[PDB]
Amino acid sequence: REKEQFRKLFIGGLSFETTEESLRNYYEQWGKLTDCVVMRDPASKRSRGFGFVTFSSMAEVDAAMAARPHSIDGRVVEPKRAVAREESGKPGAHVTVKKLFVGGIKEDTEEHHLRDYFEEYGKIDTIEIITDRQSGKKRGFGFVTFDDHDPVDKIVLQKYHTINGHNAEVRKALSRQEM
Amino acid sequence: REKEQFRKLFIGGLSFETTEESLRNYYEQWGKLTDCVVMRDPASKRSRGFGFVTFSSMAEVDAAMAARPHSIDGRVVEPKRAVAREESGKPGAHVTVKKLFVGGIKEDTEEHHLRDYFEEYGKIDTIEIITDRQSGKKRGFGFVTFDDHDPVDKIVLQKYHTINGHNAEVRKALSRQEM
DNA sequence: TTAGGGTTAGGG
DNA sequence: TTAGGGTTAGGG
Repeated sequence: REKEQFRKLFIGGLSFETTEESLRNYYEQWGKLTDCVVMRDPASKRSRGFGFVTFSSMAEVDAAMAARPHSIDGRVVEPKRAVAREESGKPGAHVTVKKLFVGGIKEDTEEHHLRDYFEEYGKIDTIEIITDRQSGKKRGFGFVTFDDHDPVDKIVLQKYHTINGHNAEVRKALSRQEM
Repeated sequence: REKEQFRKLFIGGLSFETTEESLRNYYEQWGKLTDCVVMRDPASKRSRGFGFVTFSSMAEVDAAMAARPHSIDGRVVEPKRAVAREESGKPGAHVTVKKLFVGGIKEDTEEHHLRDYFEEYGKIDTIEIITDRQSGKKRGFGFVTFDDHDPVDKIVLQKYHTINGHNAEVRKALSRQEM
């Protein structure tokens, strides 16, 4: 079994009335939780408006995310795969995006190669293989845009992927302003 | 005089036809350049669509920025105070925003203290001193929003500022998702 | 060398 | 202790 970090969801935008009890009761519909916490101001004990749930298996996490949208105590919340504390301070660590950078694919990787690899993770809206506008050559990287952020979030938990005969690398796609 | 880094403008969105010669001819309207470069791909020599100019003094940089918008070889460009290479990899290093975070101002700093200190850098739109919503207590930081990004860019070239008798710290303002 | 995009972070 | 905002990044 994977360690808890890979079975854990960040639950954003909680109603300030939601409690560990009501958060647990909601996410238990997809399986047993090994942890559940609503984060609170230590001084006032007021809710900070988010928390975490940790399922007993990866399959349970996926089932919960497959059943979005989630409404708890009368507010629609935003569950996300938990980004590890060690990523704090990295550009884009907590940005939610639908686009993935793929590097290391050299000059023989075409759009369909990326599609064949990534389509099992989720619905793909577009793929871009970057080329040099003057030489025409492939530049050895591309982007995959999904219809939802969750495939990106899951994919980037594994940095290195074997694609089209290459040791490729994935990164969450960041705009110029974010990089 | 100041080091070149503080006399330097990043010029974003260049026409791909702009050359060092045409970039220089444009910016020399405001003073003599000690440096001018159009950045290119090392393999193909295609323009990357940006460059730098460095003026002989800080006053000349200010004069150029006071004369925006700038159009060069038929394209409107975006000049920006240059962000040092050493900032690469920090969240928000290259963000362009009108809003400034001000920390370290404790519980006795009011809007007018920030207005009095910052108004010399440019036109101020709004000032917010942040308080705890329930208690009303000042939380020791605030935000200054200007009508343009350039005052922010200039201000954050100096991290530490004395404000209302405090050692304060300034940061470009980021959304929570970017931190 | 593996950060685009007509979206804009560094050569010498 | 110095990251807001009904704006959502961690305590045990």
